[PDB]
This record gives sequence, structure tokens and C-alpha cells, in this order.
Amino acid sequence: TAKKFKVVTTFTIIQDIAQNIAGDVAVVESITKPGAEIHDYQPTPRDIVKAQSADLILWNGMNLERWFEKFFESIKDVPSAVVTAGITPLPIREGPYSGIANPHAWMSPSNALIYIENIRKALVEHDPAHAETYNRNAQAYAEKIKALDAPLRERLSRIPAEQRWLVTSEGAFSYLAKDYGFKEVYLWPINAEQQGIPQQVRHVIDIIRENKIPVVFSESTISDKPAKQVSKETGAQYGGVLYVDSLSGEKGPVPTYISLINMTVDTIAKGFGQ
Ligand SMILES: [Zn+2]
Ligand SMILES: [Zn+2]
Ligand SMILES: [Zn+2]
Ligand SMILES: [Zn+2]
Repeated sequence: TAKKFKVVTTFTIIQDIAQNIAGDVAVVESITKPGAEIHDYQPTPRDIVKAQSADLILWNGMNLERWFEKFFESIKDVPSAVVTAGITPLPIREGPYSGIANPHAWMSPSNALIYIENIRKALVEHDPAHAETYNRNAQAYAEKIKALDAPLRERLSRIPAEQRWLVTSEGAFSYLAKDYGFKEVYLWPINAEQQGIPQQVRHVIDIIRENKIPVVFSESTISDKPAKQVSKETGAQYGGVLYVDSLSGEKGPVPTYISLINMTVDTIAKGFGQ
């Protein structure tokens, strides 16, 4: 074992999935730091350095990293791979990004199995000397992700189907909502310029009051103020912060992709009183 294969990912969810597949033979680092907003992130010369020293770059695609393609033009002779190939997208429903793919496909554990397969293929293609390790690690990690679905599904199934309204800030949960049968309500369809303007707040407030929805959420990379304003204006409790666009730090409460899915499902379930 000389120098380990170096993988750089755009953001932290992919970093942790890829690091599980890489195991001991590669080192995976994320360009964005935990807690940073990933859609409109502004890369720096230090990010260029990190990507250029990599052997493989991984990104989400599906319109997530608005910065990536321009950034990647600065990078020479480093292969890249988009990790969402083969996932059927859900379109964004409204706003200036309506009709394009919603990027947050990783919030469906079933989709995460496709993330794993695509990351496996890219590692095997660009570091074939370690193909057997990547293949073994990908199989073991996919087993964990597959087994994750049944307990999560059962817990959210405790919420009566007609009461399954997931009210969040960014509409980042469309894939989880599809999987587990939630109707989706959000303050803005995708992170961009307008996040919590009036008309956005008004629409959500009216939906909450009409259907007596009991809880509203924010997310870990954006402001909690619009959600808290909505809960103050309505009967709904502020259910806290869901994790979707970033892990916590390694020593924080959401250090891994598995911990992110578990934590988000648990916080939703608690907001509905289990
Ligand atoms: Zn493109
Ligand atoms: Zn095996
Ligand atoms: Zn008021
Ligand atoms: Zn997002």
C-alpha cells in the first residue's frame, strides 16, 4: 500500500457513502464543509487545489451543484462521475426551477442503492487495482442500506395516511415523501434567491390551517426563521431541523448518511408524536 487513491466529492452525503465503498484503499473528502449551503456554494482557489490533487471527482448532478460544471473546467486530467445515473427524477413543481429534476434523490433509501452502484462503478473504472475491495465494500454497504428501509417505512406508517403532510422549508424531501406516502408542503421549492418571501409564507400557512397540520420543519443548511414564523402564525409546532443537504461534523450528531436518514425520519415521526 503506497499512496491511497484520492476521491473528492462535491458535498458530504456523497463523501460518506463513497468512503464506505472505498474502505481502507481510498481517502474521500468533500469540497463543501458540514453545514454549508451546497446548491449555490461559491468555490474558492483552495477548492480548486483540492479537486486538482484528486484522482477521481464525484458529484450529484440532477441540477444540484449549480457551481460544479464551471468549477470542473479549471480541473485538468481528473476524471469525474455523476452518481445519480439511472435514478428516475421527480420534477420540481413550481418556481423558476419548475420542471427540472429535483436533485435530492438520496433521501430515498431505495435510490441510495443506485448511488452506491454508480460510485462502485466509478471507483472500479478509475482504480481497477482495488476493484475487489470496492466490490466487497459496496455489497456490504448496500446490504445495510437495503435493511434500513423496512424500519423507517414502518415508523412513518404509524402516521395516518391522510395526515401525512411533510411541511418543510426547502422542498428537499420529495423523494422521501414519495417513498413513504407524504404530501409535500414547502416554503421554497429549491434553494435559490427567494427563501421565505411573502406569498410563500402565506401559501404554507393557509395549507397548514386548512388541514390542521401539526408540525413544520427547517433544514440544517438554511435559516430556521421562516419555519418558526409559520409555526408562530399557525397551530403547528416547530418540529426542529431535518438533515438533507449536509451531514454534521464527524463529532456531531449526524456524522454519516445512515445517521442522516435515521435522524430525519425520527425527527419527522416525533413531530407527529410517533
Ligand atoms: Zn450539465
Ligand atoms: Zn460478497
Ligand atoms: Zn400572527
Ligand atoms: Zn437542498
